[PDB]
Amino acid sequence: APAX
Amino acid sequence: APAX
Amino acid sequence: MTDRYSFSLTTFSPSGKLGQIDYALTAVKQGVTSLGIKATNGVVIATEKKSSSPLAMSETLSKVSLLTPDIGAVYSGMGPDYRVLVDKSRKVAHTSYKRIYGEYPPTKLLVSEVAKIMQEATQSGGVRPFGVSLLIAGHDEFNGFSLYQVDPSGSYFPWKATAIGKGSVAAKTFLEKRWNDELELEDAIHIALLTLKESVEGEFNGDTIELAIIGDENPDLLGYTGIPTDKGPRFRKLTSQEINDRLEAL
Amino acid sequence: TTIVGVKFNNGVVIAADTRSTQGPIVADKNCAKLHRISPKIWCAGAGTAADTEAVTQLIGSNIELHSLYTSREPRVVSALQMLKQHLFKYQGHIGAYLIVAGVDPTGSHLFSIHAHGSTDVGYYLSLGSGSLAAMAVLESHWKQDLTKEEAIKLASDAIQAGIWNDLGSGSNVDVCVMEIGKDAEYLRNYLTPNVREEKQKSYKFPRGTTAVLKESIVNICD
Amino acid sequence: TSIMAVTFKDGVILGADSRTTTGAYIANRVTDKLTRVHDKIWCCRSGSAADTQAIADIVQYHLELYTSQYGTPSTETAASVFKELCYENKDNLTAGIIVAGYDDKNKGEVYTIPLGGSVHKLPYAIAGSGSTFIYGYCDKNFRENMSKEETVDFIKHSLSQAIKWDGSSGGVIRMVVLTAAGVERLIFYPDEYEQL
Amino acid sequence: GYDRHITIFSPEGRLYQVEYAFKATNQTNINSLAVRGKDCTVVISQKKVPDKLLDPTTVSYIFCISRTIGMVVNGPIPDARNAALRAKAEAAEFRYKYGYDMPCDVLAKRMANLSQIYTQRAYMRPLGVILTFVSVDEELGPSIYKTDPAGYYVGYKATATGPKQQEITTNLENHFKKSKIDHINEESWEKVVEFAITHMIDALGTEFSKNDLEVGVATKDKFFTLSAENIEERLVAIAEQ
Amino acid sequence: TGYDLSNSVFSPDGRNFQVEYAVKAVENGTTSIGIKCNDGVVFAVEKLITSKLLVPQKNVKIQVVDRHIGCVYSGLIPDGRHLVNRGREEAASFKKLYKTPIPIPAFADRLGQYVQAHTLYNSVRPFGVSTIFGGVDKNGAHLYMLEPSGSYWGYKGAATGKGRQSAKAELEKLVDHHPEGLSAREAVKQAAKIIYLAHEDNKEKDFELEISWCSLSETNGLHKFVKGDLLQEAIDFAQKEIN
Amino acid sequence: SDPSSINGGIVVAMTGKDCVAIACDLRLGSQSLGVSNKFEKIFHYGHVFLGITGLATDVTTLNEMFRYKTNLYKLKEERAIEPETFTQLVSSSLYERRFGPYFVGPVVAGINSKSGKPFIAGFDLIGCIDEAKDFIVSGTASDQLFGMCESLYEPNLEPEDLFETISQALLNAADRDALSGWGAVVYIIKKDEVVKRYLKMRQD
Amino acid sequence: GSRRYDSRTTIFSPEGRLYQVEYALESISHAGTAIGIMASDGIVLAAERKVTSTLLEQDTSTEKLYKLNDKIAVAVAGLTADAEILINTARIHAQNYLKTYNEDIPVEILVRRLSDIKQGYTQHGGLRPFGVSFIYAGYDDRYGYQLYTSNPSGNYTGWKAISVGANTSAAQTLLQMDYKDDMKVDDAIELALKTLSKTTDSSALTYDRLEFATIRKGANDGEVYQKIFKPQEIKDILVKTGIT
Amino acid sequence: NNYDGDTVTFSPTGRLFQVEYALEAIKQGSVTVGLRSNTHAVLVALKRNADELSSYQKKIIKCDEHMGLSLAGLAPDARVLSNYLRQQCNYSSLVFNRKLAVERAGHLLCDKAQKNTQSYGGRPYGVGLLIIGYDKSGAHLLEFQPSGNVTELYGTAIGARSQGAKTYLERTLDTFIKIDGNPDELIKAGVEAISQSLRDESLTVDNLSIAIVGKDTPFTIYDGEAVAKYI
Amino acid sequence: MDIILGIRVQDSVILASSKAVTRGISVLKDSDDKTRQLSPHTLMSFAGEAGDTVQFAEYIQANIQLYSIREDYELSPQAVSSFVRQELAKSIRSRRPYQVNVLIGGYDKKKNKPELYQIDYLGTKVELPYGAHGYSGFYTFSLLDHHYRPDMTTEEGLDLLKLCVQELEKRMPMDFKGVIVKIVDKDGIRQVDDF
Ligand SMILES: [Cl-]
Ligand SMILES: [Cl-]
Ligand SMILES: [Mg+2]
Repeated sequence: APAX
Repeated sequence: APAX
Repeated sequence: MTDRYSFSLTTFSPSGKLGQIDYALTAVKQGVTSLGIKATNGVVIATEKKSSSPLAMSETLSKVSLLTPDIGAVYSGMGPDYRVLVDKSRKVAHTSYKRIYGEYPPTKLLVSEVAKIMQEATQSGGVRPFGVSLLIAGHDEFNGFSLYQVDPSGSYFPWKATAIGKGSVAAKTFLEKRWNDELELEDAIHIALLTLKESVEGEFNGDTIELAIIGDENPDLLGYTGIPTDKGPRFRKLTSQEINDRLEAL
Repeated sequence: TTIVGVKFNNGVVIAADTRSTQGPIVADKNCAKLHRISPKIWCAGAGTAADTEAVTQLIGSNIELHSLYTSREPRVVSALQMLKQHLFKYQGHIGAYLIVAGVDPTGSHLFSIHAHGSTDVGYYLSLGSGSLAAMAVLESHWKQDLTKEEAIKLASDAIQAGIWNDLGSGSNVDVCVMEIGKDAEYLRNYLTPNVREEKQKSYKFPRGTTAVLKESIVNICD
Repeated sequence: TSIMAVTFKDGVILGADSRTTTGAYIANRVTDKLTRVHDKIWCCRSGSAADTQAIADIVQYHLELYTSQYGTPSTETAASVFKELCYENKDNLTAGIIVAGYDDKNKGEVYTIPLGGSVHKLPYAIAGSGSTFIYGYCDKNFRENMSKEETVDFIKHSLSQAIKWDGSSGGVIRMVVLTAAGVERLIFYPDEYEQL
Repeated sequence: GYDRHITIFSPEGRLYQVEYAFKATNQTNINSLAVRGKDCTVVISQKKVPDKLLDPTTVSYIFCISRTIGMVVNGPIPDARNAALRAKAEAAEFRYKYGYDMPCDVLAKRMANLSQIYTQRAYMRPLGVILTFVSVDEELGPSIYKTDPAGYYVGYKATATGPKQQEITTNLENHFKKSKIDHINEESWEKVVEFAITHMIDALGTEFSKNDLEVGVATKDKFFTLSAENIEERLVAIAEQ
Repeated sequence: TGYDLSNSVFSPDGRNFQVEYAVKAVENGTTSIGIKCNDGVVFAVEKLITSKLLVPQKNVKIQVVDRHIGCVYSGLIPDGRHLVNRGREEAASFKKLYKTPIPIPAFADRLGQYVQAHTLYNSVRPFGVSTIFGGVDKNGAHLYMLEPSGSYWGYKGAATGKGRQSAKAELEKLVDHHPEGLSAREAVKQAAKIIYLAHEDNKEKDFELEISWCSLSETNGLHKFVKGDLLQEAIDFAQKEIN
Repeated sequence: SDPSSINGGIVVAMTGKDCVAIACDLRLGSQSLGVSNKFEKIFHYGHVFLGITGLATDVTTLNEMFRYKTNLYKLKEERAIEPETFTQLVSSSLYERRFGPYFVGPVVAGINSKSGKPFIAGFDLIGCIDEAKDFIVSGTASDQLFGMCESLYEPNLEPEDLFETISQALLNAADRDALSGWGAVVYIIKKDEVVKRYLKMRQD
Repeated sequence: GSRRYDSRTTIFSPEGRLYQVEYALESISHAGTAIGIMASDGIVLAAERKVTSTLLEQDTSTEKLYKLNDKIAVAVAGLTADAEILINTARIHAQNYLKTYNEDIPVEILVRRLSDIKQGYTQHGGLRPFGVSFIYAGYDDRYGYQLYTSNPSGNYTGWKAISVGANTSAAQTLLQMDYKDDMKVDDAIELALKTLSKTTDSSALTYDRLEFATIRKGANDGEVYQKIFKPQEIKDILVKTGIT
Repeated sequence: NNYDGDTVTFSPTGRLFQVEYALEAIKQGSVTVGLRSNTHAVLVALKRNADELSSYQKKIIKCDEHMGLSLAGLAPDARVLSNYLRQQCNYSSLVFNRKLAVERAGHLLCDKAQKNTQSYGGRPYGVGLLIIGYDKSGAHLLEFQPSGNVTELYGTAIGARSQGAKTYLERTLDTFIKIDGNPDELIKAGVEAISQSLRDESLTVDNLSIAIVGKDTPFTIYDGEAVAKYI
Repeated sequence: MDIILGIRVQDSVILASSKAVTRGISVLKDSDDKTRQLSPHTLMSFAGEAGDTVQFAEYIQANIQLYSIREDYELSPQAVSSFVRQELAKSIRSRRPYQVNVLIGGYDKKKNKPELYQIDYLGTKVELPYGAHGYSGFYTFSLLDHHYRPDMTTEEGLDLLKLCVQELEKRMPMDFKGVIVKIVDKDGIRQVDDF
């Protein structure tokens, strides 16, 4: 899962 | 995590 | 202790009537008149703010309620029953629709959810039916403008125009004479104001009449700018002043 | 991510870069890290992308219902309390790091929320991988009594420090301005200082280049 | 953190540094670690920022509800509610809390609640990572029934030293004064306390 | 007629248990009244201690719900205290959940919803009480909101409740007719209390000693009740008038 | 009608007839009283001697709650025990969470709310007792009486049971004749007299007297039973007065 | 032991002038062993297209799930679900399984039938929406697809040009991944005709 | 306790009937008549609306005919609200079957589960039965075209032609008279409308007091299409058979 | 009459008729007697049979080494209540290493019975019990009625025609109360007490039931040839 | 367990399944039938974790037989395979998942086609001309890629299967004690007795  |  | 009433309080009599639904409709009969009219570019819903004491501040009691930014409701019957239905209706628009699809429900489907809640009070154990009939006016992209009536049984019907409560029989007749499929929204407001005077006894002004519309998007009512695809709520409550402006040209 | 919040005279401004990463790869060059909780309460989110979006919508939903129930405009401290208590319940596993800001009947507010559920109050804040680059700028240029335009410049300057100096941040600057007595103005792609240069060549292929085995019309109808 | 609470002639004073840490990075240099759970019952928070906030919020809620039904709670009662939370959730909590309040019967009182959730009523209490460095100093300099100005100085000098040696303490020194006269917030900046 | 024992509809669409719960409202034979000042909201209620053996200080129908909200009940005391404990719990929870003090009108709505449930769900009886909530709301200013066993609630310019309520109501209507405003145009709560006692005296046609009354005042950031002495001070000033 | 066959039903006057019928069971029971005094409270009760065979002193009816509260009741004895058991749980949980022993007003509402709860549903029956209780807390002495409806107030003196009227009249005299206050040891004697006087209305069977008290000075704020020389002395003072 | 790369496979989507394209490979393997050459990863619900990469059991399960949900949607709403709406439904459904997720990389493509706008989106396994003008990529050769797309792509391609571009992005990415390939399908989607082409590619 | 107010909805009469089922059926007998007729090449559903007002929005309306899946529809006689509860259940049940077996649910299987739900309300739980009778019209590749009915008892049976609601006695006699096995759909359309025309309690049958649906193989080759008639389409079919 | 449908209903004079009807089953029960000195406590029970081919229903149940009871009325209800007592005595031993006070046994039974007199759906117990025991404060006799009322006595009796024995014991009090250190004399007095309640019948060898507990005697029950000594 | 194969030819599905049951260093049995008849025209072979295999197979068999009785009808192979897949797909996220892999061979009588489904313990379903579970596939898939033709007869299918078993007996480390072969066609399910 991608992060910011 | 933020500690004091 | 706890609820040991797990059996139905609404049952069929030998003639086939469901007594409590009939009696709930009788409570709606007693209720103050409310109505809705569907124009080509909008819907109007209106009712009388019949105050309990003149010491009461009747702006604090809203009979016409926003459910979603494009859907509004009014009722006839028992006020407290209506209040909790609005609470439940607002929430179910989120939990069973907006939190799933990222957009507000279309009118018929929100109506469908309210109807479900009212049907359950007709069959579940240990409860009585709701003592109200609702009129729900709304707009959605793929259905346009629509007006629905919901009864204590959980039944709902789409209307061009109708009225409920006290002087509904008379008011429904009035609306048959005046309604056509070419009404512009302003004409529908005007007809609604005429229809409502028949059934109001005392004062007839913008402080005793509650009236809302589902019409054009209101960017000025949005609260923010910068997302050009968000254009604002189609639901708008007419102010005390706005109503009185339309009563001089009555 | 780089995100910031800066208070000023008559309100508060938040800003964010627009890069999403999956490891060293840039997953999204222009995602929106600024979220609307209510019309005049906005949220900037760093951390697990889905978590910041989901937690922001959930509390936004409940705030709307609460606003309707109370016949009042929502307050930032309600969003703050609801967010923090939710995040605390999940013991850090919901990886949302938020700067919450807005205006309400009480005034203008600026807060941060860490994923384990602790909140902070300040006139200037920054979160995300680029938070040190941004905070270096904020600590250098922030002053008491900023005008709206000074606050916007300071905020986007802080985001720029992140964009240039942090590999976790890039592309554009989004801004949202929440001033007292006015509508929130959401400035999507306020700055776009990373426009791809013109490519040297067009890679459009001669038609028929690709070898095909079969065709067929798909039935989308009823 | 560095925190402490000191009873004196007219009541009690709470004191704390203002540093929040996220590793060796200072996440907040102006933190408020002194927190109100009732008009004249306050606490100093150390350990996890999230844990201690969550705890203080619950305690404030309990005491608000206590107040509605039975009137003003005693400082002992407030400390008991903190204990119940800290003790029963000792596996999941990192919270070192000092509770301090002012009754009109009991004057100033200080209860310290270390990690395990035990309760200890004391004339004064120190806690937080920075407190280790001032056990010597504080034990040598504390007396009972100090004046307000003496107590402010004791706290200022003590926390000054804790901040000097502890890297996990710093920023401003905050204090909260609790007497019959009401509630007073004090703040002291580095340029003052550093060169003491 | 078992439609008379539980909260189901009668053939004429009525709820007899709700109607009879209203009749229990007057069981105590007390009248209450509430008015708004500029800065305050005042509620007064008759205090009747029949038995000489009672501790008169423990005899009260006014409740401090939160720091800012007060509530007076018309109805039997067990139901009154049941309602007060719930209101206190609801107001404290609201503050914890949402980070600000529960507004008077929202608490009124919440208690009204609870009452509505008792009118619809069979296993719960309605409470035989009418609840008048008062505060100086930070958004709305001086506020009076009242709840009944039907689950109805509304805001008031002023209000009264009890057996001789109609006398007091028309007395107040006649004043506002004349005054032309929403409230008691008075600076200090002391004089608004005096107005309240004065118009209660005229409408009821009776005199009061300090132990015949019970007064609650709501100002910005606190609601409080008066001692026998603060009321005596107030009765004295009305006499010298 | 039929309004009186089901608890929690309002009659057309607005009454809960089942609570009113529970009051009849209270009125049917033996006399019990409480007298508030300078720094404490005193409780007394008449125990009817059904037979020679009842072991004297050994069917105790006054009950302690926590360490500082006394409770006495008239009506259905088991209903009173049930109420005191709940009171003991309420006091334990208060002390557990808040450290301090439960204040008497706080304790009064715990019982009040619990009794009132038994008038909300048709699946429970109201309590068949009126309960007199009280003690000493940080704010002084408090005496309370609590009825089947859940209604309770603070009292200077209180009585219930068959001799309630006789006893009430007797209490009213003391309140008038001792307006500056009554001492703990005075109240103990008065309590004995009043139970003997109120025994007039129950006089087929002769009775056994039982007294208890909390006094800041005489018992250190703790609830203790009155026995031995102090009990006999107060019996004698009562015997004097009915002759 | 990494569920997202046991079976292998890829999905790519692109926008063009009044059209969208979505393509996938056909491989289904168990680590090194290729098992099936016919395992398509693109499905449709009315005019909305969904491609799913990742663990094949979840790919199948999610297709069955979204068919279910869109069928009920249609019955109640009396219209076909639109891509913007379906995208939201996908997001909700994945995030509902936040702490026990489906190990998938879904991709949505289609044209809104009211507004005529071409629409594509991609998601992570827990529901995060990635909306894009240009292209979305997914699967075990996603790095390669990102490289191919970022260099080959240009805006406003005609359907027959877009076809070549998306096909070349897929093919050449697949050929640098051991777990992708073994055939490929390309859907060209215009406002109301949809062509499906099977590509000839190396079978190793 | 609460036993005092329990109607005992799930007991037998001394004759061995279920009071509430009987009384529910009595309720249904005053509902708008609905007719199902099954042909060799399709099925007709026709139903009369409960007496209209001129102001009712008739085109965006549905009171009688509901879509269950793509191959199955129902006609309702009774409480609409009760029917919707059951309809959503049936719709979900259809989807569970499809999800499980990757095949559309056989008509009887759907009908049985709905009827089993109704049955339950007559034997346990102390709740009132659903005041609804359904006519199910659907197709599957085992039995082809099928008509069923279910009523509050949860009993179901299959039909070539059937009516529910008001005047089923007169309607059933008329269907029995004119129905014949080799019938086409277009003949069944006519029979349905002519039967309502004669049994109606209204003065004359108009488009605005009707709902109408067909289930034909009349799409393209070996597959099935549901057509829920628009008002204008009913107005035409009413002329086409000379009732107006 | 209209108020005897269940235990949760008071009559207009404040009575509980279901509790009173429960009390009535005790009155139909065979007589049983309790009495005690300072060193021992004795139960005597007249056992009843169905006919001449049947056994004589047991009326005495051991609860612990130092406690036990006799029953009059519904026997299964005595089984439930005696079993509860066994548990409570047991719990006191395992947890506190403490023999349960007979007084606490009394209070525990009262509270158990009471719950069934205030809640809908339940019913009062239909049995009366006489509990004897020897504990840290000496010999005890208790009388339990299913109204929840428990009473400590020197002696008593319950069941049909128990008024004969209860009168006898009332006169005899000063004698039997001081039969210390003599088991057989206390029993004799008990057997005589019960005889004042007999009509058209007298005590046979498989009809009489006696139990004793005291200073150095565990609660034990005597039946059959073991009671012939006393006829 | 270990070896299960399946080949679908023109008019039938053939399943071959090893006979050995081994625990530790002992072959406990050499005549084990690793199969259950689900319906008269549907057969399922299985391999995996000890105990789980038979428990799962019999449980599916019980469910399919119940359906048959209830509807007086035989579920199609596609329908049975989808039911089985769903059961395994549920199982994989249970507290303790079924560690069982299956081949489902059936003759669809409505279509008059044989069908072979390969489903692993995760609920991964695929329809194939030929299938295998475990290490068997590492030899047979390539062999079958070479020798298999879509229109083969049942006899050609069995010869093709002999090739597979021969290769496995040459190159597999373990003695799997031969295979039991079963044919599913329009006339139902039968067992070849000399292989
Ligand atoms: Cl903090
Ligand atoms: Cl509510
Ligand atoms: Mg290869």
